[PDB]
Amino acid sequence: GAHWGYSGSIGPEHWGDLSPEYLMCKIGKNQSPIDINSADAVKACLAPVSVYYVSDAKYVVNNGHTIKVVMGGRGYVVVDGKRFYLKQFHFHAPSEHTVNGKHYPFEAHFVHLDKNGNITVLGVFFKVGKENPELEKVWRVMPEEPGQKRHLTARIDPEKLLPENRDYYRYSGSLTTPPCSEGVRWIVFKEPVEMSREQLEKFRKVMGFDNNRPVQPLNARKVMK
Amino acid sequence: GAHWGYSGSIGPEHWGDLSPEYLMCKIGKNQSPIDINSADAVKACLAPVSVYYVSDAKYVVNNGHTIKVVMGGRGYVVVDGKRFYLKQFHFHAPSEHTVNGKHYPFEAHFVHLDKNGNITVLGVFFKVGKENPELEKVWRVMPEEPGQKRHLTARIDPEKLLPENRDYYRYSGSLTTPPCSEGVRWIVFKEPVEMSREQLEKFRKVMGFDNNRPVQPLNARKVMK
Amino acid sequence: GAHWGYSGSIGPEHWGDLSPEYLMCKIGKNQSPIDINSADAVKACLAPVSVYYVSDAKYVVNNGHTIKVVMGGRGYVVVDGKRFYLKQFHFHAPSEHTVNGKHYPFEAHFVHLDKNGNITVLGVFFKVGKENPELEKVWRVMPEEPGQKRHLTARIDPEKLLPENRDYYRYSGSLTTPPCSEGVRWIVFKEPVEMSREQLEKFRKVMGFDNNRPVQPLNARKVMK
Amino acid sequence: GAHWGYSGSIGPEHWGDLSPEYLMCKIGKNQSPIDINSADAVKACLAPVSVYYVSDAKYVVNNGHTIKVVMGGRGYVVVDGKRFYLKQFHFHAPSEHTVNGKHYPFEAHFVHLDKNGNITVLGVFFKVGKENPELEKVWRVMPEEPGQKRHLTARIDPEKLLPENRDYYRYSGSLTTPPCSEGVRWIVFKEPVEMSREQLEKFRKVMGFDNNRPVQPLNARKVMK
Ligand SMILES: [Cl-]
Ligand SMILES: [Cl-]
Ligand SMILES: [Cl-]
Ligand SMILES: [Cl-]
Ligand SMILES: [Zn+2]
Ligand SMILES: [Zn+2]
Ligand SMILES: [Zn+2]
Ligand SMILES: [Zn+2]
Repeated sequence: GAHWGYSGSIGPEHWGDLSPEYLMCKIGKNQSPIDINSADAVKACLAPVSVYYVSDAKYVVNNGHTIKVVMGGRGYVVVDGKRFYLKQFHFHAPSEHTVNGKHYPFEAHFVHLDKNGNITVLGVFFKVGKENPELEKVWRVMPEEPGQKRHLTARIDPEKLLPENRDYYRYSGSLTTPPCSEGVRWIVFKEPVEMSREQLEKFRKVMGFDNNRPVQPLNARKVMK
Repeated sequence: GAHWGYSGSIGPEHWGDLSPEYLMCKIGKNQSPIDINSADAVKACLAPVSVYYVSDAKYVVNNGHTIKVVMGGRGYVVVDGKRFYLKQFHFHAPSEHTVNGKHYPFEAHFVHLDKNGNITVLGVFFKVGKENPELEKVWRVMPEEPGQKRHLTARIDPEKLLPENRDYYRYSGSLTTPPCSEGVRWIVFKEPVEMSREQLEKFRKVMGFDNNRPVQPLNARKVMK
Repeated sequence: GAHWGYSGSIGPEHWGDLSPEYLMCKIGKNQSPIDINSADAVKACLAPVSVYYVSDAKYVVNNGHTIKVVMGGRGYVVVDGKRFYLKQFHFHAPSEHTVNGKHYPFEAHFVHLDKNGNITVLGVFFKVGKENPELEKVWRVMPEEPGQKRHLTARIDPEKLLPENRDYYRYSGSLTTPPCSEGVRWIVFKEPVEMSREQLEKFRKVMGFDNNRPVQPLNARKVMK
Repeated sequence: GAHWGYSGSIGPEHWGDLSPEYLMCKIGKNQSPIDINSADAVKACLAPVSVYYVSDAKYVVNNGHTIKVVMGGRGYVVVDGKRFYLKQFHFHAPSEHTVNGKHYPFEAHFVHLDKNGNITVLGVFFKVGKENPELEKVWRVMPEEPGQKRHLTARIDPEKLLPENRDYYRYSGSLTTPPCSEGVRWIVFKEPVEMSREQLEKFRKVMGFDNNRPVQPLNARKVMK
């Protein structure tokens, strides 16, 4: 595609103009992320989302837009009675989703594809508190420059990054980075996980800028809770 | 825009190719109508949709695609705490939405726009049974040829066309005719209304072809029930 | 206990004074049956009630109060993660429970006890329609005298008496006959099943009288739907 | 009635035998308080409980069992479309209700009666934190002897003791003190409010003992959340 970023002429408000592939960024009515609030959410009988992850990390990469751990694709979650395989997880500071108009300092996205290429993203909010042992396995080898990949020595257990309480918000949205494709199932856990001040600072300094897309209009959607 | 229809080179499967304005018909992942079934629906605490219609019909038109009653825009429903004003209502045979993979013989759409142009459509299924007195007010002056408009003499009470039980399915979808714009709130009443064999036959003969868009993939969406 | 019936000083309105063990039947605040209506019901995320019945019927008995099929106690239903074993099932005409104040012609009750003696009743409504083959297995050998037991010449499959759709109403209730004991789990299925008019007529004649207790005050309860 | 307390032959475990009017306190199947946990709670479309209190406090009383503020009965809450009038409110340390088996340091009860004598209690949990100004209005004039009543020198606004978020748990329950009467509507608010450690300490010292009844068997009930 074409070069995109978070500020200036290539920032989020301009993404739809940068490449024909990115049209959804501007024409889409079901875009992500969103604000999750009292007026837009509705109590619903949402199925438990069961997690069956494995330790098949390949590497960690700094791609200039995030820090991402690329997985082998063997582990999966179950959504809508189907297996969605974990391909990668990556991070944003501050959070992309907001709750009652407020950001969390950090948000992790676990990106899954089913047999037919349909996408489900699990979102986990982080608050500052105790050091996160699982996050540290990745952080201790975080690539400091864009384009760098590092082989991970410790075994990665992505399940340990999820909250203990697995209650979630669900809505139909989009990828939050170009091409901002729609038909994406979002599963955003209600309970935040903790990370240390130091862990958050390390990520923010390595990135050097906020890498969150602004929240998008809910339009016709309800968020299920 | 450009000429579209329900068969041949201008049929629904081709709409997205007929005009630049119609791109959503083919790129959209949140399209209407849909099948409403057990696997795609979820029990939700949906707000009552209150109806405050008035008798401000202007005329009935056969536009070659449907029979439509154009309203003045004074009456409204309340959805998401906002007034959506009734602009027009019109009809499809067989139904556009299906339930458990099955059509109803007929479906009415009541099209509403809020202050900012956002669209809400209320859908009402009809089954064959007793003659519908309210429908007859329109049917007795139904324009038989495309492009014809008739002034309505009887006072139209669109509320009398809704089911007595106002429980509904809700989802985020699209217009079912070009340009198939998304961000449309759908409110599809669960209980069907009755019309006579004769009323259904009259509509179908005047139209001369089935004017339903095929059901579209649910993709990331849940239907709320 | 004591003695009881459906008319006069032994009818439902009097049961409560006929014994100190027939107490709850006046001091009780959680009695059955009830009217199930819009005002008293709340949409709730009710777990599916799974049914695992076996053909262990022992005998069919006319005990003067109903026509009853006594089971071996091996089949069971799962409610609140616990197994409740089918001890017996029996019949009422007209229905004991009402929906929106209206009776069904006929109601079947399936009575279950867990390991610790706790009771669950499943209720099934019947409407007049096509002859019920499973019911006919019992009808063709229906006993006619208070105290008379008869042997079943056919294999009884009680699950075949249940509706195909297993959605249900639930509340904390009572036995509908003295000692009108409380703490009964009630699972009343929404979809009625069909029996012949001839089938209904036979039960009503053999019974000779209406064997349904009038509906009881809901009090502090909600019905879950 | 009779006589009761929180230790020995007058403690909660014995109340049930101390009078024939203290009966339900052993034969009852619907008692309070209860543990509110994942297994016993079901997501449900609960109506908002609207609160319309007025400042009609008459006196604060130490009746040996609690510290109680008696109200004129003019303020009310709306439950099931009916008005339930605030007669009195009072306090427990530690909390009577538990959430997932864990006590809060403190619980407030607000006791309401409708026109026909039916009871609703609203429950509010307190955690240790910043000093509670509304609570302090009552504390600064707290009476210290069983039977002692004192006059309030400040205007009492009981609604200021409620959490800002009014989401709640609901069940069909009992009084938590003899005659432990059933058919009580329980509305227990989810969000706790803050009091000072000094505030908690005073109540605990003035009381001298734990005045919370142990949690009771859920039986056939579900808690709605
Ligand atoms: Cl779901
Ligand atoms: Cl809603
Ligand atoms: Cl349940
Ligand atoms: Cl409610
Ligand atoms: Zn992301
Ligand atoms: Zn239409
Ligand atoms: Zn029965
Ligand atoms: Zn209390």
